[PDB]
This record gives sequence, structure tokens and C-alpha cells, in this order.
Amino acid sequence: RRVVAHMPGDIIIGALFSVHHQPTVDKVHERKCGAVREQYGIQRVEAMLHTLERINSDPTLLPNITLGCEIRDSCWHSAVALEQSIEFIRDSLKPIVGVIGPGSSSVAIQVQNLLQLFNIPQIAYSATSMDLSDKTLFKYFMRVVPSDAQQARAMVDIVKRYNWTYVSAVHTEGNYGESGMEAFKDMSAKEGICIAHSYKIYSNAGEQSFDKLLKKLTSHLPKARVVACFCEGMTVRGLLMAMRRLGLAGEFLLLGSDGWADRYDVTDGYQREAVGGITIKLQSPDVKWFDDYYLKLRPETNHRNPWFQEFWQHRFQCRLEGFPQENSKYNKTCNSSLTLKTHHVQDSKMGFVINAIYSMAYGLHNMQMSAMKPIDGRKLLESLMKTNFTGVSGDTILFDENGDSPGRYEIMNFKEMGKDYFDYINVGSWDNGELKMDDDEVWSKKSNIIRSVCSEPCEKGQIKVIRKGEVSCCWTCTPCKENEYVFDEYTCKACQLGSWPTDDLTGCDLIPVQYLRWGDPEPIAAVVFACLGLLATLFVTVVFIIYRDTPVVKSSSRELCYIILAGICLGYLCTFCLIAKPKQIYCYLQRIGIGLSPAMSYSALVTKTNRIARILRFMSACAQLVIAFILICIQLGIIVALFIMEPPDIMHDYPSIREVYLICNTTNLGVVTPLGYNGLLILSCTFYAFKTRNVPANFNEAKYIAFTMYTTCIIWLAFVPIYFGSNYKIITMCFSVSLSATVALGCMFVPKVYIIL
Amino acid sequence: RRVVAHMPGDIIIGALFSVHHQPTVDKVHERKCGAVREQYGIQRVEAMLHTLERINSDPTLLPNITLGCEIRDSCWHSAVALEQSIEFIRDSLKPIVGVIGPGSSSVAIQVQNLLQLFNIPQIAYSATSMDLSDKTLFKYFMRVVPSDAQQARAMVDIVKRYNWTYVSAVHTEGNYGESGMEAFKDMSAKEGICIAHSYKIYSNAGEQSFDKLLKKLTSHLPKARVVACFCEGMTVRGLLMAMRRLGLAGEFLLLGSDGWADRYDVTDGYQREAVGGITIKLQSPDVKWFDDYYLKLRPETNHRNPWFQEFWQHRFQCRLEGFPQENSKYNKTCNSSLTLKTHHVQDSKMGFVINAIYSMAYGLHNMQMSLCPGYAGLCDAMKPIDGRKLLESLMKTNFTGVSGDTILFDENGDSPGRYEIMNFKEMGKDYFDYINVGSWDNGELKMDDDEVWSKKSNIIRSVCSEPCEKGQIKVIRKGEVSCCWTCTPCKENEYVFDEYTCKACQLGSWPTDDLTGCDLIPVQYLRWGDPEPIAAVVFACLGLLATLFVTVVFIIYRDTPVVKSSSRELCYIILAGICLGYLCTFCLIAKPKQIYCYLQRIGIGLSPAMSYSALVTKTNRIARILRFMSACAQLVIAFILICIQLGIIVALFIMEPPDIMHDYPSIREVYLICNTTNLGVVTPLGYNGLLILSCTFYAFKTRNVPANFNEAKYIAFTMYTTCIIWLAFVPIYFGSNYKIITMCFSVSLSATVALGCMFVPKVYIIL
Amino acid sequence: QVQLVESGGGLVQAGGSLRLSCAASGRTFTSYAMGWFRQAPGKERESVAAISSSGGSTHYADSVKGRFTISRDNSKNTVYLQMNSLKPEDTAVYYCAAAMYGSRWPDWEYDYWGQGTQVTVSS
Amino acid sequence: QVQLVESGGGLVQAGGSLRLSCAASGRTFTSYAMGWFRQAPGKERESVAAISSSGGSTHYADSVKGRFTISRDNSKNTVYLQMNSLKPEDTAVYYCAAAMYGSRWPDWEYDYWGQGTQVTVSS
Ligand SMILES: N[C@@H](Cn1oc(=O)[nH]c1=O)C(=O)O
Ligand SMILES: N[C@@H](Cn1oc(=O)[nH]c1=O)C(=O)O
Repeated sequence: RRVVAHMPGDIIIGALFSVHHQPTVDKVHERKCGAVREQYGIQRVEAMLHTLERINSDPTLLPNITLGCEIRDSCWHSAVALEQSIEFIRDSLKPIVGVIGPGSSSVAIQVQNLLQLFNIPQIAYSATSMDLSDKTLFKYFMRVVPSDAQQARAMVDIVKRYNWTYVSAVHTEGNYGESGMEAFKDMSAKEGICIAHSYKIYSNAGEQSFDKLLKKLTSHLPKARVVACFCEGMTVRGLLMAMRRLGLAGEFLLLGSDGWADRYDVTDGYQREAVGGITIKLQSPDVKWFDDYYLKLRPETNHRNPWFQEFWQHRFQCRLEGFPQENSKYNKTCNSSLTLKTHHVQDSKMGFVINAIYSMAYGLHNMQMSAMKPIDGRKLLESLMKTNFTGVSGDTILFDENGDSPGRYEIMNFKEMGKDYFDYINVGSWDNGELKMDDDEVWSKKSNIIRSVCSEPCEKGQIKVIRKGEVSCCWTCTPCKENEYVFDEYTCKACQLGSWPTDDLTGCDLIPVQYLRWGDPEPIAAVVFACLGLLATLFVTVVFIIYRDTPVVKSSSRELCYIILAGICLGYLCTFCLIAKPKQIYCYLQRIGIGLSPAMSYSALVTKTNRIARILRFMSACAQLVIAFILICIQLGIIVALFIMEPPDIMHDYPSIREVYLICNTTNLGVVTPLGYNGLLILSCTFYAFKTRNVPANFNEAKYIAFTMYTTCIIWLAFVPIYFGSNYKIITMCFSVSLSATVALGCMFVPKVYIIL
Repeated sequence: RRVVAHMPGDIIIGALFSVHHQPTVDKVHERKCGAVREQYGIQRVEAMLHTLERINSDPTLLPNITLGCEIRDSCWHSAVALEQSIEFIRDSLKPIVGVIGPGSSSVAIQVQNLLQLFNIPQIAYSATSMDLSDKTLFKYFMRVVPSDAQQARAMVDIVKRYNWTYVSAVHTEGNYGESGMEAFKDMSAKEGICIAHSYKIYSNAGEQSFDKLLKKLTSHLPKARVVACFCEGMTVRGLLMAMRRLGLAGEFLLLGSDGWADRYDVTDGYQREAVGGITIKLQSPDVKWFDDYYLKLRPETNHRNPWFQEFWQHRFQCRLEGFPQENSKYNKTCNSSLTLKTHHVQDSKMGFVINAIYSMAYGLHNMQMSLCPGYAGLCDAMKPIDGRKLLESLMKTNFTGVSGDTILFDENGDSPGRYEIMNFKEMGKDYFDYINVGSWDNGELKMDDDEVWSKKSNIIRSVCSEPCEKGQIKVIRKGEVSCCWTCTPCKENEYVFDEYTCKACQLGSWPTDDLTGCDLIPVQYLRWGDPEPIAAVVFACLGLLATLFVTVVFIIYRDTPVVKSSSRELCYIILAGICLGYLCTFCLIAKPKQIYCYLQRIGIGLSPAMSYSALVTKTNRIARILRFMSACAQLVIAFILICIQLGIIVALFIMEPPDIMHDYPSIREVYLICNTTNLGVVTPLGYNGLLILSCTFYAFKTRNVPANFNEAKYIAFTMYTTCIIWLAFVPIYFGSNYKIITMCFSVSLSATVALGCMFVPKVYIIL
Repeated sequence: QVQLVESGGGLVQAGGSLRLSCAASGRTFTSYAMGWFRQAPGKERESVAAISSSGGSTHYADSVKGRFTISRDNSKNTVYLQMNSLKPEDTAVYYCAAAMYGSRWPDWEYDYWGQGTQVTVSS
Repeated sequence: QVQLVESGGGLVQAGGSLRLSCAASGRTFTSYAMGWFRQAPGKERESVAAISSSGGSTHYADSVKGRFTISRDNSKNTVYLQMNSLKPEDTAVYYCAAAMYGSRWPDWEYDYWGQGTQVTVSS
């Protein structure tokens, strides 16, 4: 049998406040509580007493009706609260009309389970569990505070800010911690937050349990520097004590919920182990008349609080000499000048308690304005879900379909202001999905905590991210090759031929085809050689034209000389036009000239040699030259066969991925046949010259003819392997044909130049 | 309001059985229970009544003391059991000594707090949650069944046995389902099993919720077709209803807990939707003396069970006309020959109930023997009965159960047990039954795989990806999970360290057939069989034979009646140079050995240069005459000229010592080449080119001069041919990539041309 | 336990009508079927009528069939017996009884009995 | 409601000793301080001794300092007063009172009182 704080009236309202600390882990079976609490127990009890005394003096709220109270101790424990709530319903087996409290989610669940069987409404002021919002299971429960889904959302928003992506997680065994951490994990999963590890611990566990918890937390220490705590106050205090014991300080950053926020109880004697933490607090202003009433209380004049003298002695650490509740464990007596205004800190949830009391009173008042000696619980419930009044802070209190009220959040930062002076600073707020938090007061300089990450970024280059499998946020980086582009963040793709990845490594741009022949020195030298040969051919043609009378040239056919000069000019033109452009007409002309010039020259030489071969039979000596023309036409037919073989073309050839060129079509076996034909013609003329090599001549043309034939044969025999030699094969034939034409020119009409001079 | 069954005695024991179904989702606030239950609700009431009646007539057990009871209804719901327990405690505000039940973990937890507030021990028989063994919270709780950690271990063993490494999960909402599923998740994650997704649902939910759950379950097909159900009987039944409603029977396999073990009521009318499922149950035989008492009960002679007349009508679907509990709704009247022997199926959990009832009696017996030693009855030292002493005596209990085994509690109040594995299948034409196909005990699992499958159509072991682990392929994890992957081929010159990497190797090595690293590249040097070296060897041997023949001819004709114009020693030197050139050509590719390459370089430097310089001196000797120092000694000076070239060769050894090393022009093939500096070869080439220019100029100076043997006539042709062949061979060296046989052919052709155009007239004249 | 109290009886003339009411204490009245008995002076008790635990089915004796009626009100928690065309041979003391564990009527194993009410019918 | 019953009074001679016992029915006896009063026939009521709720703090009136001794037993819920060296002026009626929410002794207000017992001391 514990004591109870009762005040008489017409309607009795119950209340459950935790005046005492919960029983120690080794005394939970006896159900004996610990020391006295000031901000929770005594402050809340006096708040309820004075709130009812103030309500039943207002002539507008419930006139001609006196309100009564029955305040009991819940001790922050479920068994104690349940056994005290059984006392509320003993008469049902002046009845209690409603219950205000408690302030913990699991205790509230047990109390609600007991109470809803007797139709008793219950309005809580500090229980913010999500699962308490199910009206199918918890039908008579209401609260003037929002659920902690928005608080988990605020925590997720804060960790999204500052770019923390390898946080660790801790919560407290119960119903607040489990639901809050489940919501936090679910909200964080659809992002890149990648919780390192998750733990849980009881609030009244021993020192060894907290030591083991800290030893496990320090495993991820180098990277997971931030711990998201959804714990109560005593869990945080135990964490700080364990940090002090293990010589650890300043190696962690702790995020806290409303269990910790703005409470000096937890960060006392261990301020240095908790500097830098960030906490989320429910927004609520101070109450003035509560301070006015509270700071004047004295132990010898307060005759309605059974727990007041004990609290006075506990707070002032003295013993009241003659008082009935005098204890002798303190060695100094209580002075007469001890006042309650010294080091006064008001509880940060007085407004919610007073609002719950006013909600109950307004519900009763609205129910009365409608035969009422047995108060009906169900009726009262349907009169409490429609409450809409003005709170003590000027705001409007009203309930929704789920029986809870809206609210905002402040964000506090524990730091060191002066020297050996610590305090909580307001550094922002969270409201209705919007976070307004300033960064000048948290990490004033560029001393932002090294972010909780486990892998440095890899981008702006041919580098990949490969996930080992354990966590999607921990990865190793591997390079890509020189001809690959970043397709996805995790893969490189190699493009097709002729395409090279850009500097941005986003795609291949199909690099342009390279060709520069005019600027190259070897084609310039070839052009100079061709122009010199053309000038010489023009000069000799002009000389022959001027001397068309031919006093001694008449031995050689003038038409034969003209044909030879035309062939030399055609060869020079072919050499000039071999470089040209990759256009189809240019390659067609190149092929035509290559197949035309040497064959015509060799046919003319063969006819010239054969004209002197018959004489040591002849059909037509003068007309045989015409037959020579037909022979040339034969080679043209061979050229026609090439057009039957394959049409002219110009396509891109790729020696390598780095460089791709453009070259006109040229059949490897096609060019051989004209070469074989002119080689056979050269063999025939060499044989004919060797047959009559030693015969005399009027101008000694026999000696020059054999030398010319031998030189041309040697030149062709040397040039043939060159064609199948170097890879480019673009200027070897030009030089070969130019040299052959020059040799023919010279070793053909040098004696004519000697004679004419 | 609610009815209570009772028999009187000196000691009163409570009991919470679910005689009615839990209130539906629309009646939870009013707390209006559903229809009666037979196995879970009414067999247990009669079992307790008969067990107490049997104990009361046993002189050995609790002599001279009578046992009463107070049986109430919990309806498988927390609120109803809470208010009945409120009645129990209000009876002590004959007191209740202990409570037997309930049968669910959440309801047991709710009742236990109220019971422990008033010091009342509680013994359960089917609450197998593994968080009820925390004696710090649930101090007054004992049970005769093991916790469901062993059940999670058994389920993990079953999924391990058949290589099901991609499964879905579902559990009913509550303490039992959530605790069991989290234990199973931890065990499977440790052992390598894989979960596509996790779902939960209430057992009293509507049809729409189960339809949505089934749609979400079937959205993961066909990769995950095995479902781990840690649910209750009604959740599995609702899943069967949803499958029949949608028309998706045969696309799943379902694993069962003790919630669905052998209960035929879940598989009624929906047996086709449930064939092939595997369930795990506690091991307990059938009590024989319960059936004899139960099968003879009639509604008109049962005067202690309040729910028996209604049950009779519910089971037989007829109206008991004239009876007080008539319930005139059924259109057919109840026959007088209806019997309970028809379609009898005893509850598969009766032994646990009876053992839980016997535990309290044995604890009371021990407590009385301790408190009142010689007195037979309730002495003044045991009035009233204390709860702490009864809890102390109940934790030391040890006796023999109905099945013959030994029942005793451990430090947490639990008891040991075994597990059976049942398979639901079709044994004929529209006849389905549960078949035992294995057991689990003490961590050992023994199953019968021939009965479960009996074919090659074992369901495809649910996996997310086929195994792409062959050596030439690496594995990429997309990012969703380490469970599904995409396999991509490793490159041609790259091997693998692990299954997810593809690393190349340096040049000169190739990966093995199994891609377990790069060993080496074999090099090729067997050019002997190639046709080109064979033709070169044939040409060299023909040239050597010709040189030997002409040398022998000159030696035999050493008198030189007309050859005396040319020096015999000079001709011998020319022949020696030709022979040295032929020897070089024959040994051009003798071997990569350093000595071989040294000999090749020395010969190439010496032979053609020496022979050509000798020819130059011969041509210049007849050039002085249209002064002379020493005609006879000049040839000796010519020898010094040859030595000059030797010094040039020495300079090469000063430049860089040649060696043989491996050269790789491509990754595919690596060759072995002797060292040959590009700039080194130029200098001897430049020297012999200058000599060629000098001799060509000298020959052109006296090209048209007469000669006794037309020697000057053939000198110009030789010089022109040598110049032409050298000018043709110069670009060839800087041409093809191999550059190993072109110079041999060039020097051999030059030597042959010089040989011919040098002494063809001598051969012609000598015949 | 449950206490049964009868009311409504008294002096009446032949050919009149009457209504008797039996009221039960407790709160589990809906689980008990009810029956009415009458005993004339110099004779023994006789069954008259009965009703099951939830209405639905009512049984009447032969001597009162047709001119008697019985009903119950679970909400009002009381049972009514209506009489019509009374006869001089109906003067008796009437009792109201509750049964839970019976057999086919009139074998019902009653366990709660009432005080009774005297009804005199004169010509 | 805590109730108090007194015992031990009677007639005794001077120079002897006596013991008075006050027993409280109802729990929460450990939260109420206790006090003993005496009243002579004709005179007013005075205070004698008092003890705190948890014991270990006893106050005695100056007229009986050194003679009496007050103690309590919370296990059996009984407060004892031992009288030594009794004198004829101590003959009076004695009362037992329970106090809570008081001030420095004897400025307590007592929620309950007792019947009292008569103690006579004769020469
Ligand atoms: N939201 C918390 C409230 N709360 O937790 C503490 O430890 N102090 C406090 O006010 C809960 O649900 O219990
Ligand atoms: N072990 C189960 C017991 N149980 O649940 C059912 O649905 N049937 C049944 O026997 C539990 O923990 O409640």
C-alpha cells in the first residue's frame, strides 16, 4: 500500500506520475522504487493540484461543479503502474472518470489495456509511440502530442543534411525505441544512409552491459563516427558513464530524440563526454503562473503533498529536525533560509500536462451541456474526440480521427559556451516537413565532423564502383581501359571501330578520318619529279614538232615517236593524278592511266623492234602501226574486265583502333593481270632486242634498244616485290612508273638529242 | 455474463480454453466471440474434468484432498482472457491456486502480468514463444513444451537440405509469429539463406487484405516459389482461400510451424491448393483413456459442460427438439442414433494438456508433504496456500507423463521435446492426408526424400540466379542484394582471382584453359621447315658448288698461259670472298646463339666488302695507264684496305655487344631475335656504297677503252649490275617487318652476279 | 445465484384474463430456460408451460394448450405468462423455475425455484 | 482508515514500571508519525512523546525526560511507551495519535486519535 494524493470534489480524475525512479534490475520482483524525481514527480503533482484548484474557481468552466483528483505513483515501471491502476477500478468491481498519464509508451499500453474494459478515457501528454495510434486496439487513448513518425522523419532529414551515410544505430528495449528505430530504418533505407549496425539495451541494465555495448560500438569507430540514438535519458546517461570509464571522449557524435533533449539530468557530471550532441525536442514555451505558485512552497505549510518533505530533504541534502518525515541519514540540519528559487529549472512538458487536464475539463463541460448521475464513459469518449479549445500557450488544441494533436520540433545543440560552462543552444526547427536549421552555430568554422562514410568517391574518370555485397555503401574502385566509356556508374562499355571515348568519358564521338597527302614531303617530291618529267616531255615534243621534216629522223616513224611521247605524257599525268582525292572519278582515272600508259609504251617499243626483226614475209610494213593501236585496245579490254570484276569504291580501312584512314578500292588480284601482261610484253621486247643485239644500225639504235629493254626489265623486276611490301602501298607504284617512264624517255631519245646538237 | 464450468473441491484451479472463435474484425470492440471449437475448445474441457476426476480417486496422489476447478473461456483473444483473469483475481480481492493455459503467446503474456501481481503460478502447454523464458519478467510462468528456437533451427535445416536459397517469408502478427520469424531470419542470414521480401498480416483480417498479400507474394514469381510461413492456422487457411479465389493453385510451396501441423480444419475444401506443403509439429502420441471416456458422451446425460448441447447441434447440424438449449435454427431434427465415433479426430496436443494438469497436482503433493509431514490432509501449516512456496515446489517437479517419458522443468521452466515433419499429399482419388516423412531432435535432422518427391520433379530449388561460376566469367552484384547477380565474360587475356574480378596479365604470358592465371607463351624458332629457308639453302649450296668447281679449275690451270694478265693471288682472293659470302648466306640464320650472330655479322661485314675492294683494285690497276709506286706491292696495300673494313667491324663491337633476346610484336605471339642496331648496319653499307661509287666512276673513266680479253667491256656491266642490286636492296631492309632473309637473298644474288659477270669470258675461252 | 420473484396474480372472476411475471436477479439470465408450475390445494405440482433459453421454442401442457401463452424478454430480463378464458379449476399456487441441464421436456433438472403466487378463480 | 487501539493501562504503585501498547489496524502505518498524549482529570491535554514515521527520532516532554521511552515496530504495526519511575502525578488518561503533514514537534496536526487508557499511580 503506497500513499496517494487526493483532493475531494464531485468528479474524481485519476493520474499516474513517476515520482520515483524505476526499481533496480535486482529488485524488480519486490517492486520497490528508487530516489525522488523533481521535474517529473513533484512538479507534475503540484501542477495537477494547482490546475484543478484554478479550474474550479473559474465561473465559466463547469459552474457549480467541483473537480477532484487522485494522484498515484507509476515509478516508470509497468508492474507498479498496473497494480496502481487496479486500485482505480476497485469500486467498479466515487468512481474514477478519467486518467491523465502516464509518460511512457509500454506503461501506457498496459494501463490502456486494463482501463478500456471499464470505459475509462485516458489522455496522455508524453507518450508518442506510433502503435498507440491504432483505434481498433487502443480505442479510449488520446494524446496532446504527435506521434514519433515525424520525429524519425526529422532525424532522417538531419542525417541527409551534412551528408552522413554510414551512421550507427542504438535504441532502448521497450516500445518507444523499437517503433522509432523501425520507422527510422524504413525511412533511411530508401536513401543512401546504410546503417552500420543496430543495437539495443535496457534502461536499467548494469555497468557491464553498457561497457560491452560501447566496446561493440567502437568496432566501427574509424568510419561510423555518428550514432543515432533513439533512447531514453537513462540510456544516454549510461552511455556517457561508460564513455568516461573507458577513457573515451570526443570520438562520437550522438543524435537524440525527445527522451534526451534539453534535460540537464543526463548531462550532469559528464558534460565533457557529451559536447557536440544534437537533440530533437518538442516545442513548448514556459508557464509563468506555475513558477509563481511553485517558488513559494514550504515544507511546513504544504499539507496536500505526501512526497514533499522527502523531496525537500533530498534536494537540499539536509534533515528537518522536528518534522514527521524526519530522516537521520543527513548530517546537517535544514536552514530556515533555504528557498526553491535557487537553481530552478522547469520541466519542459508542463504545457502538455496542463493542456491534458484542460482537455478533460472541457470534455466534461461539453458533455454536461446535453440524467447525468452515472457518468457514461462512452458518451464522454464521443465528447472528447470533438474537443476544440485554446491552450495555455495561445495555440488551438484539437484532436483528429486518430486522437492526437499536431506539433512542431526544436533542435538543440549541447556545447561549451565559456570555460567550464555548458548549455543547450537552439540551432533550428522542424515543422510540417520543412527543416530550418542554421550551420553557423554548429561547427562555426570549417571543423565539420568527418562524415560517417566508408568509401571515398570515384568519378570524373575511367574508374568504377564494385559492390562486394555486405553493404551497398562500402565499395572498392577499379579503373577502366583506354577505349571504354562510363555507361552506368558500375560499368564501362567499349565502342565500335573508329570511335574513341571523349574527355568526359560519356560516349565515343567517332573521330574523324585522317588524310593529309599534299603536306607530306614524299608526295611533294613526287609532284616535283612529275612536273620536271612533264616539262621535259613537252620540250622534246616541241623539238620533234619543229623538226617534222626529219632529215635523219625519218628512219624512225614519226607516228611512232608521237605515240611514244603521248604515252610518256599519259604516264606523267597518271603519276600526277595518283595522289588526287578519294573521289570515285579520281580512282577510276588512276586505274585507267596505270592500265594504259606502260602497255602502250611497251607495245610501241615491241613494234619498233619487230620492224627491224624481219630483215636479217612482211604483210604491211606501213600499216603495221595501225595493228599496234589494236594491241593497245586489247589492254583496254582487260581494263574493261576489271570493271566486270568489281566497281570502283572508296571505303574506310582501320589499321588500328586509334587511327582509321580512308582508301579507294583496289583488288589485290585485279592489279596483277595488267602487270603480268606488260611483263610478258617486256619479256617479248627484251627477247627481240637480244635476237638482233649485235646487228649494226645507222644511228646505233640497236645498242640503245637492248640497254633500254634490259633496264626496264630490271626496274620492273625490282618494283614487283615492292608492291607487296610496305603496308601503305600508295607511292611505291608512283615512283616505279615515274622511273620507268624517265628511263624509257632518256635511253630512247638521248641519241636523237645528241645528233640534233 | 459469460458461463463458467466448475466442480467443487478443497483446491480450485483455473483454466482458460478457447471454446469459441475470436471476435471478427468488426466485433472486436463489443467482444462477441464466433462459433464453437471442438478440438481446441471442448475436448480440452472434458479432458480436464476427467483428469481431475481420475486424480481425485488415486490414493497415491494427494490422498484425502479433493480437487476442484473453474474453467472459463478465452476465445483466443487478449481482452476476453484479460477480463476472465480479472474475475479470477477478484475471487481473491475459494481462492484460485493456479491457472492452466492459455494456448497463445500474446494472451499468455497478457494474463501472466495480472497473475504475477497476485502470486499465482501459471503452467502452459502450447505457448512456445522464446521471450516467455525470461524469468526476470515472467517469473511465475512454466510450460511443458520447448521454445520455438529449435523450431526455427529445424526450418532452417529443412531449407538447407533442399538447397532453397531464395525464399519468401510471412508470419502472423503477434509475439509468437514475430519472435519466430526474427529468429529464423537471423539463422538463415548466418547460414547463407536468402529472403526476397517479408510480410505480416492478422489472422482475423478481411478477404481484401489476404488478396493483396497473395498478389504481393506472387509478384516475386518465378524466382521465389517457396514461402516460409510462421503463421497460425487461420492465416494459412486464409492464404488457401485467397489462392482458390484467385485461381493460382500449384505455384507455391509452404513451410509450416506448429500453428499448422496436422489440423485438418485448415485444409477442408481447399486441399488441392495445399498439396505438397511441409509442416513441423511437436511429437506426442494419442492418449487412449481419453477416447474411451469421450466417445460415450451424450447431451442428455452431461450435467457439467455448459457448451455441450450447442456443440452437438453445431457438429451434427440438427436441432435438439425439447432440450433447454434447443437453438431452433437448423431445419433438421437430431436423430437419437447420432454418435461421436463418426469422423473422430483426437486433438494432436492432448498429452501436453494432461501433463500440464498433472504438474500442478504433483507440485501440490510435494508442497503438502514438505509442510505437513505426518498429517494426511490440509494441516494448519498449509492454510492458506502460499504462492511463493508453490512456485518453489513447482520448479523442482519431476515425474512420468502419460506417454511414459519423464517430465521435468529446467532453470527457465521449459521442457525438452522432439519434432516430427509432416507432408500433405494425395494418397488416391480425392483422398488427401498428412504423412510423416522425417524427424528433428537434438540438432539432428532425418528425412525421407523418396516419399516427399518420388520423382525427378523436385520443385526447382528457388534461386535468384543460375550459377555463372565456370572460370571465364565474373559475377556482378547489382546492388539490391548479394543474392541476385549478373554474369559477364572475362576478357581473352585476363584471368580471375575471385568470382567477381577479371584481371589481365603482363605481356609474354597467356591465361590457362581453366583461366586460373597466366603461365607463359611458347616462342617459335623452327624456321628450318619453312620453304623459304630451304630454297635459300639450295641456292647457297649451288653457289658454293659453282665456286668450288671454278676454284678447282683455276687451281688445275694455275700456269695461266693467257690468264696471267690477271693476278692469280687476286683471283684466289676473289674466290675466297665469294666462298665466304656463300658460307654466310648458308649460315645466315645458323642460330640465335651469340657466337652464331657474331659470325654472321663478321661475315656480312667482311666477305662482300673484301671481294668488292679487290675488284676495285683490279679495275684501278689498269686505270693508271692511258707515277706508279709499286705494282707488285699494291695488292698487299689492297689487303690493308680489307683490314680497314675489319676495323669497322671492331667499331661495331665498341658500339654495342650484340645479344639474343625475346621481342614481342604482339600479345598473341612472341619471337626471339638477335640484337641488331639500326644505326650500326648503316656504316658498312655507306662504306661499300662509297666504294661502289668510286669503282663506277673509275670504270666509266675507261669504259670504252680496248682490252685484250674485253675485260674493260665486262667491268661496266658488273659495276652497273652491282649498283642496281644494291640500290634495290637498300629499301628492302627498311621494308618488311621480319627483315631476316631479304638481306641473305640480296647478298647471294649480288655475289652470283659478280661471279658471272666477272669470269664468264674466262669459262667461255677455256673450253 | 439467481433469485426468482413472481407477481401479477390475485383474485379474478371466471372468463377473465391475467398476466403473470417472473423476474430474475443476477446477470446470466439468458443462459437459463424457464418453466411455470402450478399446484392446487390437496394435489401435487403439475407442469404447465416452458420456454427455451432464447425464445424460439415454447412447450405447453395439454390442459392449458391454446388458451395459454408464454414469452420472455432478455433485455427486460423477465418472463411473462398470459392466460385467456380462465376456468374455476385453475385456482392454485404458481411457481417459476430455471433449468440449464435438462433433457426433452418435461425432464429439465431445474435448480432455481421461485416463491410462488396464489391465484383464485371464482364463478 | 487507520484505527488505533490502546492497551496496558491499570493501577500501579510509585517507583515501578509499566508499558503501554498502541496498535494500528490498516496498512500505511509506516508513513504516519506517532505521538502519545496524557490528560489528568480536570486539567487540559498535554503531549508526552513522539516518534517519526521511520523511527530513529524521538522527542520527549521536559516533564518526563529520562524516564519514559518511546519505540515502534512496523512489522507488527505497534508503538510502545515504557514508563519508569512512576509518580502519583502521572495518573491520567493516555491517548495515541497519528500525524502526517506536520511541523517541528509539537506543532503537528493529527489525522486520527485513540480511545485511550487509564493509568493510576498510588503511593
Ligand atoms: N516520448 C517518450 C517520452 N519520454 O521518454 C523519456 O525517457 N522521457 C520522456 O519524456 C516516451 O514515449 O516515453
Ligand atoms: N505455439 C502456438 C500454439 N498454437 O497457435 C495456433 O494457431 N495453434 C496452436 O496450437 C502459439 O505460440 O500460440
